[PDB]
Amino acid sequence: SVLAAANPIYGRYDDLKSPGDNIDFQTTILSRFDMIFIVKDDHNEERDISIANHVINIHTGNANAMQNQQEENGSEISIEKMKRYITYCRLKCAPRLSPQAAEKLSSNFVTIRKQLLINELESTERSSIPITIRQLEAIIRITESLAKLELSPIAQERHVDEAIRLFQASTMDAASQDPSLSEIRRFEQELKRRLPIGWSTSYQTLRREFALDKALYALEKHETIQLRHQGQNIYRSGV
Amino acid sequence: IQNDFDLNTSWIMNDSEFPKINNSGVYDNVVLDVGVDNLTVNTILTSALFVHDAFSNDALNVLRGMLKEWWDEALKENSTADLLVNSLASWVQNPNAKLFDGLLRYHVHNLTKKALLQLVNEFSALGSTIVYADRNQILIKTNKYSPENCYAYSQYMMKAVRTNPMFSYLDLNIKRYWDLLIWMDKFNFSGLACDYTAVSQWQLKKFLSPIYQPEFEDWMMIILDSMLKTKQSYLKLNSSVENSLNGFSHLFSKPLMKRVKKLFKNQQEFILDPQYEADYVIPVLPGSHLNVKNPLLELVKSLCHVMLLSKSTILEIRTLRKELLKIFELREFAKVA
Amino acid sequence: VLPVKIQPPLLRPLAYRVLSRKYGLSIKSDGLSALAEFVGTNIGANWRQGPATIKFLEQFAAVWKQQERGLFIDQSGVKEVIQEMKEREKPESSKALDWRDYFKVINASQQQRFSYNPHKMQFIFVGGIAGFLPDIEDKVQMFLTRYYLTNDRVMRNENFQNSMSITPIKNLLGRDAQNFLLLGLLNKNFKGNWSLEDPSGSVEIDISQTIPTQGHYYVPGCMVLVEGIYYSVGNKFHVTSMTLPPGERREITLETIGNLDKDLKIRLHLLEKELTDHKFVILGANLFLDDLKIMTALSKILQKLNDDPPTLLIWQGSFTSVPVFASMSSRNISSSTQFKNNFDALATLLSRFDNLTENTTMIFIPGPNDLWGSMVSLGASGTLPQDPIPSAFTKKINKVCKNVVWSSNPTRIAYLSQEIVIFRDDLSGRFKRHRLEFPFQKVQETRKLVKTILDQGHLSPFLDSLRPISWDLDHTLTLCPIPSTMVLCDTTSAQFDLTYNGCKVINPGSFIHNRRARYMEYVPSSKKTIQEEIYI
Amino acid sequence: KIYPKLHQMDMDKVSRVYADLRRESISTGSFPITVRHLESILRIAESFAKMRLSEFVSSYDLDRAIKVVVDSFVDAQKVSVRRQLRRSFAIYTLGH
Repeated sequence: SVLAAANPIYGRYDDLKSPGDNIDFQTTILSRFDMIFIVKDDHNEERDISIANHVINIHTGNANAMQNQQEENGSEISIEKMKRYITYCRLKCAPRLSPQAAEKLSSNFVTIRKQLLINELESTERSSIPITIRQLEAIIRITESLAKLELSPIAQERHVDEAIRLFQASTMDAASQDPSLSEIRRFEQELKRRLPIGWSTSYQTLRREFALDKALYALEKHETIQLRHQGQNIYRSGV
Repeated sequence: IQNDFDLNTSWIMNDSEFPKINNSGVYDNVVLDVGVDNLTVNTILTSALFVHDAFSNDALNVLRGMLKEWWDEALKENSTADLLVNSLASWVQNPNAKLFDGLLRYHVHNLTKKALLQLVNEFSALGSTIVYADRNQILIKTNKYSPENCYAYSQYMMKAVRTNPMFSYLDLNIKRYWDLLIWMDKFNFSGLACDYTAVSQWQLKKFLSPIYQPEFEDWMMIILDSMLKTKQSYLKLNSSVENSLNGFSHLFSKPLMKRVKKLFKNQQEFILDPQYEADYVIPVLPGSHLNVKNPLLELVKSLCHVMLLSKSTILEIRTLRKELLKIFELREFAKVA
Repeated sequence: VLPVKIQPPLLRPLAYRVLSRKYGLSIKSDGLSALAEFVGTNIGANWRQGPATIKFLEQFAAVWKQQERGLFIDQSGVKEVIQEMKEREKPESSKALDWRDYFKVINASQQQRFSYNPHKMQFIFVGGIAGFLPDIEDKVQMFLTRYYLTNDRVMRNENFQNSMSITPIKNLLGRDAQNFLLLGLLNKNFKGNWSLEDPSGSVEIDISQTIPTQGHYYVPGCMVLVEGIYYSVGNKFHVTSMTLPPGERREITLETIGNLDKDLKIRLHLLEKELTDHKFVILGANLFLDDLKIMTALSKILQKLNDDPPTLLIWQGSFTSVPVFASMSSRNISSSTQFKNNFDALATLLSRFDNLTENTTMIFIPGPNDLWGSMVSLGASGTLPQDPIPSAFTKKINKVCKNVVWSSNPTRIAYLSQEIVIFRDDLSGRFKRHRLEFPFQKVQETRKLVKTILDQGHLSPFLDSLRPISWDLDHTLTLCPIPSTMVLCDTTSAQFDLTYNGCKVINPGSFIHNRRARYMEYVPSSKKTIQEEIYI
Repeated sequence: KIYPKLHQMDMDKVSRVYADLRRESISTGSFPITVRHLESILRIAESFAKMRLSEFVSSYDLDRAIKVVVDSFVDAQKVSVRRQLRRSFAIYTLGH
């Protein structure tokens, strides 16, 4: 198994640039990897305080006590024990999918490929992160590993649901990164002038007015509108 | 359709929280306690100057025309006309009304919100920052340092506001003049009021142990007097990054530190001994949500906070706070501090 | 029968000899003292109590099934059960069985949390000031649990009766023109077109050229059984025929749940025959106490009932003419205290009848214009699991009587082995308003309403945006056992009494229809109802 | 022959400094402030403690490291925002 750590060009991700510009790896090499994690520096104050307080505890000797206490509490496993457990699981269990699990995996692979197709059609450019049959086998392998760690001879739908969640959190997240313009500007101007600052309009009405309408999501980023009633109501948040 | 639950209608019904613009700090400039009135009436009158959440425009126009009629009548001698204008201001939000509409009340609320925001922007453009605005009063920080040069500027400001058609029916009267003001909230403020009267309305004092409440009250007067003396000295010498207050802490820093040391020794002597627990007790108030272990530390925290309100003197007050916290053997950036 | 006091030290040898050796029960010191007290009181010289201890332990092992019998609750419970079994055999008691110990009313806040494990299990789930606040996962699973219950009902009825399978909506993606049978929750997409929601996903449906079963109300939020051909050209499901899921008989659900003991069933069956003459009186809806005419009519009704008081006198919702809300006024409008004055006036017209208000449980059901529910909704259909009328407004009424219960709007009655559900709501009006049209008399509409409610298996098969529901208190609305008797109170539907799938549905209707103070009488023993119209 | 330890310290001050550094790095800045720059404060404090041959990092040896790090961050910013950044960070270098 290959666990490879890389770095996008320019060091930082630079989400202003296209997702294909940050990653210099070819599609062929990127297709082998089952899960392609793209982590980012959130620069969130509440998370930064937590990270700082954790790192300081690491430095000021507090780790040698806290980790030992957690391990003896039973919420952790020492390296010498996890290594033996991993060897035992690998030499004892090789789970195979149940038919209900296989139906879920197929119906999810179709959804994933449809989403990739619509993203490619919208962007009119092949996605840098590929989704192929090798990724269906990747989800199969993740499901079987999740079942294996429990020594379950057959992989239920719980493992399929968790494997699907893991794939969505890693490779779909990597592939979903996004950077016409005249239509976006027209939509923003017309809804700013028509829909007042303090009121709300329903989305079916905006559809009648008319697309994918990513302009509404962009405005939601700018905190000028807000979809509240389960997406059925578009409310001008006050900007 | 009015008898079944609707998410949008429910939201517009149970949403009346009015935004408040509140800036906390020490304002050596003269600030005016402008009290707005007839906002709703002026708003509906000047509102003339797809959306499923909005009230009918034609019904609102009917209301505007009727309010205009009553208004002009009351302007000429008309007793019932004014009675009805005030009553409409109050009824719009009355469920007992025989024509009450949730959409109409929400529309009026949004119009009032936006009118108040426009008034704040107009005052800002005139050259006076806003420190409070709550639909009943607005406090503006006039840049005129000299309290003598206040009446003409204030009258010019009111006339300029009245010039705008949107606020023509909006009547404003200045209630108080603050030569100095230490503003934290509506209920936590102090300063010099007209330049000779002084008020100390600090709701923080109610959350201190009864022994230290007089100490806080006295030290607030001391701090205010020191600020006044420093402002007077700066004005005499001459006649935000840096204002008239830059060394007001130096006047009372040493007496405050000595008093805090004495109070700490007295507490250490009498904190555990009975017959003194009637003094070292944290009062219980409706807003009480904090567990206090060192009431003197709470007193010094409150004093250091009201001193840190000023933006110009942040550093010289942080040094004083560090020196004060050294007495309790507490770090400057400790969570408890 | 000779009283005697026997100390635990001397009883300890024999006690253990049987409880521990024979069956394996550990007896504590306090429990031993309590058992010694019981034996001394109900027998003298403490010699021939061996059968008593044997009966105690066998009942304990048959019902309680644990150890440490000396808990002051296990011992008392087993002694009581011995008492009732001796009573039905016809010592400590040799009287007749009383239905009061087997009659109870369950509020919406005191039922058993029953969440269905999706594969096959109906699990049981069972802390401060804000201990009643539901969690977010409760809102997440509120519709999932309902879907699982409906899916189990379909998997038990449809396949064994009709044998197309149910394909989850996620399985329709790659298939191009095949025929599928979907069980999904009908709803409107944010894009404004109808769709079906399933735990596996959702799909838009082309409702044109559809032939629906005319014997049902179809509204958004109700779970339907559509059938059609999927099309991948636009990802739409061209429905051909859509119908509500088939209902189930109550007895069928009981063996699946397997909830009753044999002795309790025998006793309940016995008192079913013994208690032949019990009458339940269901008053009309909208008892507007503010109205003087209704107040006078209620006096005549109460006088008529005073001659022969019934077992239960159920009072329906909206006790005041106008919705209660915070009123800004200096008069006695005071919508809170005026409610108190109305209930005090009811106390005057209710305490005057000594024969009534005695040996008669008086259950009160709130309505759309009651306190603590009309504060925010302003008399609309707000949160469904309405809390009971606040006790602060029931001082005089509760003081006058001795058995008065203030219960939730969807309350449950456990009078016998049968269950009775009372529900005050204008279901017909909402059903007619929100029924969706198909582009393709009065008794028929009542049958449609009852069939829709029972086939759905839910008291309110409506979306969360049309009838908000407390997330944890949703099982109080689910008709999983399909109770035998349901009081589907209403004000916009004609008075009716219909039976369907083993369930008796009765709607007393409005209190005042044209000029008569209508009310309903129910006889549980004969399962027969009769209306009693009284002229004003 | 010296390995100072960080026993006596105010982790709250270092955490606040790191949070402020990141907040001012993301907006109006280009110097990357990662967790490495949080550990740099501790390493520089340990070096300062080594200079005095001390076996425990004092509060002065931590305030000096914080001052060094914030100064190196500030002085690399554009002249337009340098004054504002220095004013914002002045509250951590109190005393010098």
